[PDB]
Amino acid sequence: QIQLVQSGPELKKPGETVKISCKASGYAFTNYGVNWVKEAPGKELKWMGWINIYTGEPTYVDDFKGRFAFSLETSASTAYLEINNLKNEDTATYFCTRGDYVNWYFDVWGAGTTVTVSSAKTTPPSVYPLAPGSAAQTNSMVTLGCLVKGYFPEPVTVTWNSGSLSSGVHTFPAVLQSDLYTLSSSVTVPSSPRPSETVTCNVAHPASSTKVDKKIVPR
Amino acid sequence: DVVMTQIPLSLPVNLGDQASISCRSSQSLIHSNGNTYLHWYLQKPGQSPKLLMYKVSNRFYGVPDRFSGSGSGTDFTLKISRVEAEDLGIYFCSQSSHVPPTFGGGTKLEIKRADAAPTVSIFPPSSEQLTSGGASVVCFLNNFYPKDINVKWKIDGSERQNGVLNSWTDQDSKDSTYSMSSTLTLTKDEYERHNSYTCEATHKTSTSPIVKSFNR
Ligand SMILES: C[C@]12CC[C@@H](O)C[C@H]1CC[C@@H]1[C@@H]2CC[C@]2(C)C(=O)CC[C@@H]12
Repeated sequence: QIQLVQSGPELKKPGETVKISCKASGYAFTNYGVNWVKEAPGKELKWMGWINIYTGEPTYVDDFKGRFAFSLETSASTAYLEINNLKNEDTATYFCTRGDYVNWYFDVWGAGTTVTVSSAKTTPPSVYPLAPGSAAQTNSMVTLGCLVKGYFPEPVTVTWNSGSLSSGVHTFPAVLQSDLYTLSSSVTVPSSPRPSETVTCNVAHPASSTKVDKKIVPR
Repeated sequence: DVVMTQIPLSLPVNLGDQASISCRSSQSLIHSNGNTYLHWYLQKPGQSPKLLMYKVSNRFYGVPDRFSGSGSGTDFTLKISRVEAEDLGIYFCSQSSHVPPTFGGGTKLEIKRADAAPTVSIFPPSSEQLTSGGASVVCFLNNFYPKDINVKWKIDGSERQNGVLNSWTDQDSKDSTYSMSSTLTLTKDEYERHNSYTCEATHKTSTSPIVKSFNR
């Protein structure tokens, strides 16, 4: 399985440093280039630079010169990218790709490494319930929700009735408001299931070791 | 940077049909010895890009026989012939004809479906977020297609702008719809210095906005 296999996710505060390994296996390592590509959140897939395994000298796009640096240990088939004085904009997934010398594409891609640069400290989420204040039947379906605000790191996990309810469940992407994250989930049940039957909102935050069950009570 | 551009951002496609994507270059792509290094990647969700077609018209090993390529110099187009369910993802196009290789924004294949309008639902703050101070009003503009919808937050007749942070869901694989939600995050004396709270959304389907409300 000719693959380039990369390190795991990195969570760094400002000013720190990270070193990403990219292990090449299955192919003649000297025979290609190793390129580093940055995929930033809803920004372009950006090319950082390149390493030529015959000479050993990198090449860098202006945009990542100075502070990003690429080292190599061609005996050990490992390529490297080092980031120093990690700024907050470096949160992105960095990928390494083997480029080819005759047809110049990039054909084997590593799975990407996620760095997350932030100043926050672990914080358990506050979980609040969303019941519809006698906001009557618009049409025989109540949608309740849960709102889990103020947490770091990602992830959280929302379930409703311990996974016994999943066809009406929408959980929305996290959006960090002031360092910490926010997220909400809605379930839509038939009006005879709730409020006769209970609907519970179960959120677990693995990083902090906190699981909160909230019951949605009529209002 | 040879600005690489692709339209459309999102291409609804009924599976079975045939999709065609296009890309364009802020320079020309014939290299200094008659070769054209325009290549296209497919990125399936939370996975890697992977070479599909190189040098404009050549298909990568294994890449399925309905994919095609064409274009000269500055307009290139990818064509898929009977798009099957796993041709779906973000299709990117790149150029390594000029230093440095650049990527275009990509165009996502999306399933097409008859339109619907958002089931909006509007939630006030809970006693328990209130006994400590914030108050996040939360509207859920759920189960609609097509993706563009816009929300406005009417506060006592007036409008509010700082406080909204919206968040969108990937096209639901069971009925191809989208869903979206905005929580207006006010403090407890911004919330208690007001009364009418209405959430409002104009989506392609109704000329009139599909407002909802509670009176503090
Ligand atoms: C286009 C460009 C772009 C960078 C430039 O310094 C060299 C040229 C030609 C060779 C290419 C290189 C990009 C990276 C490639 C594709 C490799 O990884 C090996 C051959 C390399």
